[PDB]
Amino acid sequence: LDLEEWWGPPELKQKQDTSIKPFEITFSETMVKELKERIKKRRPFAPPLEGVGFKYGFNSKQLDSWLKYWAEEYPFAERQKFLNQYPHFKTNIQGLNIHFMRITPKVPKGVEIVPLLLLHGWPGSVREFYEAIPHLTAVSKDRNFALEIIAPSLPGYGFSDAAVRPGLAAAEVAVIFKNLMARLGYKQYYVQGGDWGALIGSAMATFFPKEIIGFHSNMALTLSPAATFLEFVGALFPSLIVEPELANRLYPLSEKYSTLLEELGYMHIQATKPDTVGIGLTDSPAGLLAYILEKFSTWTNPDLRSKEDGGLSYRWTKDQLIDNLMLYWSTKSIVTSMRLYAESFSSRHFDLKLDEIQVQVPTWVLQAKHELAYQPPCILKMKYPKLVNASVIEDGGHFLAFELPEIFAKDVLKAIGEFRKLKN
Amino acid sequence: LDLEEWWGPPELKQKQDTSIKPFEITFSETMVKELKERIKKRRPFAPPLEGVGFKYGFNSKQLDSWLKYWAEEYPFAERQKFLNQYPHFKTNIQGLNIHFMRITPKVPKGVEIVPLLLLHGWPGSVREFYEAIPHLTAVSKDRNFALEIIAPSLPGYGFSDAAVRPGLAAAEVAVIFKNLMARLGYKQYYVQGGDWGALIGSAMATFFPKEIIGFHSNMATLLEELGYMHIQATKPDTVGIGLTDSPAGLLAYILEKFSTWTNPDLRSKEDGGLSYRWTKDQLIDNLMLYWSTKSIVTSMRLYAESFSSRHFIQVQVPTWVLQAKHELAYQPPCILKMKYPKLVNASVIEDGGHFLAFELPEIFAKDVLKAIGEFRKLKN
Repeated sequence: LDLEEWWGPPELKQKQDTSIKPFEITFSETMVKELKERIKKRRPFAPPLEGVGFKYGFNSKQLDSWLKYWAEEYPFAERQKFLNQYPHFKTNIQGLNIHFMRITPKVPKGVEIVPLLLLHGWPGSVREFYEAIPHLTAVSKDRNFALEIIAPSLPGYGFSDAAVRPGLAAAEVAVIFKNLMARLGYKQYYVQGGDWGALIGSAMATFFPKEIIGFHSNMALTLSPAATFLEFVGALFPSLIVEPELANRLYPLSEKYSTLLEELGYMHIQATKPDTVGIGLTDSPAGLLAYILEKFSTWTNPDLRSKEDGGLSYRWTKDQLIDNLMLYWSTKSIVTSMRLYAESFSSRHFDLKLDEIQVQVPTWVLQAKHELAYQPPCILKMKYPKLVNASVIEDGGHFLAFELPEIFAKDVLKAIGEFRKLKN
Repeated sequence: LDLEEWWGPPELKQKQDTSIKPFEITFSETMVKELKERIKKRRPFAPPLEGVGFKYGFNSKQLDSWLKYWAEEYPFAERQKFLNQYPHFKTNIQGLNIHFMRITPKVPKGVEIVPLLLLHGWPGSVREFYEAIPHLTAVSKDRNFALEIIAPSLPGYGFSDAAVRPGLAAAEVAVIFKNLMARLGYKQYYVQGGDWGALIGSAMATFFPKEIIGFHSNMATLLEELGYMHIQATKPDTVGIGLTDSPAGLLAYILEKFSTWTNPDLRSKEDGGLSYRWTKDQLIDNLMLYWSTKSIVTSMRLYAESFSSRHFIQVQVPTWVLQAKHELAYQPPCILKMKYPKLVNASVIEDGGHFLAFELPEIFAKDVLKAIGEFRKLKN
């Protein structure tokens, strides 16, 4: 466990600027101009197969309306203002300039301010959290406390620097973020994560139980031999590990793995050849858009694969979705963002056996209807012996905070309430 | 086993044109100019990780030189002429205008002209075969036969039309090429293929044993090399869009394969090493039959169709197998007799990788001629 490992250019080790610098997101006019003309001068795309929807991936017929909107209608100036409504900063951790949002509520006497580290995954970003933030940071009067939020871009994502050498997997990111909270002055704090953030947050709780006082997860999953074996034992007689009302989230197993085979293509290629697949996505707005938006389709509700349009209007406006795309396009981070897959699937990282070391920190789990996978509390208790509760929603998918901001924030606050309650 | 199954736009079924028309490959000046501008207006790509070579996929330091060569040094008009040095044709088979090359030797009396169907895979094309052709079609005083070659573009590849509806997997392409050979007037022929060519030929010999009189196949760290297959088999339309729009993307995606499948150890090299076997012109030629035809998506769809529930037996035809040492799935000679009961020989070349005919044209042609020679001696 190396806490001082250097990920930036090696010559800057003795020239580390350790200050917390204020930062403005900007959509520069040359960038915007170049983007517009790259969309305008696009190529004709192979027509899709008729009546297939999204079952072969992004429907090319839908590209005209999205690209036209992006070039002509998307309000670049207004959106820059939208993104800057919160405070941004940068500070160098281990050679990397890490970006984070920080939202601090104003509080009446008798209300405690409590730090929460909020972690995004792929292909999301800090944009994911904007609509959830007013709820997360609100003062209530049913509550003793209010949340101060720190929300960093993962290294190689959004506005954070990427590693210059191999080795930066999820476990190493756990370290960078622990160092970040130390930089900012925090000794104890809560962590919330989904997708990668669930993985990285889980590792932080594993490594630093003294610092993490509670972990909330909306992507709770164990892929260990013991977990999978227990998964198969429950196929024999289900009422042993899972409730029948929840049984259809897991069973039959043949459904789970068939849909998993169909959907893990991106993950397979990103874990092996991220620099290859990422090159076209770096250069083409149409490519980036198709690749990322397909996820916002399927991972929200699998049944949307049937529809001709996505349906990418099911939950979000065009602007909300292009906001997130803009954090990939304007920073050129698609390749660096994909490398986390390659690093995390390493032999080295898997030999760390994260799925077999228990988290001894109080834990809360949120389980939306249409998450890509599900595990009952019985198997979860193996990785999280101090599991306080598993909150089950009958709605929502993978991008929970982005999709159901109110429901998300309500549940996170409820968790922290219960965490503070038990500490007594 | 539907022999009439229609794959193109159904309105053509009644008005079906069955003629064989000469076809010329062209790089239109507007396509060339758009490609040049698209290359010159280039985005700065994320730098590669320190000292890793091609281990994370295509190394982005190499992008400048490739793309600059393509834009400034690759002689488009001259390469178009090279590509038209052999006769090309188009004919409608089952609703699809299928492209093929046809090379006929000039033969004296006493020499039989024997037809060979030569099938390329992905991400190759009929370009793979070009320098093997002079040796394959050579008229020998020592031989009682000379080969005539038919080399088609797989449907949705190169200059052959894509299917307009789900279902066109390899087995269906076996049907189309059976009908192609009949349209050309051949009642019996030999088949050669690697990659998709091997699976299609295999299927051909399995379904129509009476017309395939000989089958030469050249496709008889692993998990690290399967990501392309997984995504193309499931979401070909997603991954394909970037590649249709971006010359850098297409070049990166295709050339990575010419690197690894030629020799897996070249993944360590900073450059590929994409200089190991071919000139830049040779590889860009193959790229052009993807770029200029906008066929990357349609070519990937073949994967999605073959890995379906509906798609997923022995060859009773004389069989020959040629094995490269640098191929991905090396398999012992004993398990080959399981798949091919009528296996005549299995040649093993210590040198060479996946793209055999393209990598080693002479050694390729020689092995094919020998196989066909032995085939003709069995019957008696």
